[PDB]
Amino acid sequence: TEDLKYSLERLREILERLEENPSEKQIVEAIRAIVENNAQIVEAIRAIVENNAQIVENNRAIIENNEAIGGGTKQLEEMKKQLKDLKRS
Amino acid sequence: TEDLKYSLERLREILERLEENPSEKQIVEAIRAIVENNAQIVEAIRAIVENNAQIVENNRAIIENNEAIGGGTKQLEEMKKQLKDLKRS
Amino acid sequence: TEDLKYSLERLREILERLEENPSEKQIVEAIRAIVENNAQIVEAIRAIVENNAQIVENNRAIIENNEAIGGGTKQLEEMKKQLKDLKRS
Ligand SMILES: [Br-]
Ligand SMILES: [Br-]
Repeated sequence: TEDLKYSLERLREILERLEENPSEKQIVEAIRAIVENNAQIVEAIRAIVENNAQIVENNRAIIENNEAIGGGTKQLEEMKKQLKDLKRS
Repeated sequence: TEDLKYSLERLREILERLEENPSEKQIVEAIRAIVENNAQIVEAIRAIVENNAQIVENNRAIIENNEAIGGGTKQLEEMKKQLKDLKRS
Repeated sequence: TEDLKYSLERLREILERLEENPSEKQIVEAIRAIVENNAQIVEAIRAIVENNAQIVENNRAIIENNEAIGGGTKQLEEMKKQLKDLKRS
């Protein structure tokens, strides 16, 4: 992500020269720079997307823990029902 | 992400010709391609931001399961006290 | 991500003038606009990446709750074993 910020910084420096003394080779130089920055942006998006797979894994885990807690909650309610009935005995 | 990867590869080819034999219409053609690629980048960021709403949902669900586990742990300790107290009688 | 969508829309509007009557100052105008759009894209990616730290925090919390649910299940099983022993004897 720091690569991105630097890439953009180089791009602003090229644009700085271009706007002062315009030139065709500087226009092309600018476009090449833009492409390189775009290629890094795509790499970063690619990494964000692969990383975001964890959101799904966290989802499944939360859902599993929901179920486990439900089972334990029922077992404790059956245990409390066992004591209340046994204590009377 | 493949769509994004492809519009970048096209953009490399346009840039390829541009540097081989520079021209105005090629410069414009390149700028048009950059706009198209940026539009795809923006859609991808939009989808990433949309998709990332699930992180908020996960955190809330985690917080709720924390409360349930807190209640279940409290009752098990309340039950343990009951059993130990019963053993006396 | 509305700033992005507007920036891209401005960029498409400069691109219409460019393809209408090509010109050097318009080519530069377009490149400056592209740089600004990329700058916003980078900011957006930056924010997505910082936000995504919460995925790590959620993962840890889920792991913590897995351990607690495991201990609660063990304690409840040992309690069920105790009552069955007391009820018998
Ligand atoms: Br998450
Ligand atoms: Br959880």
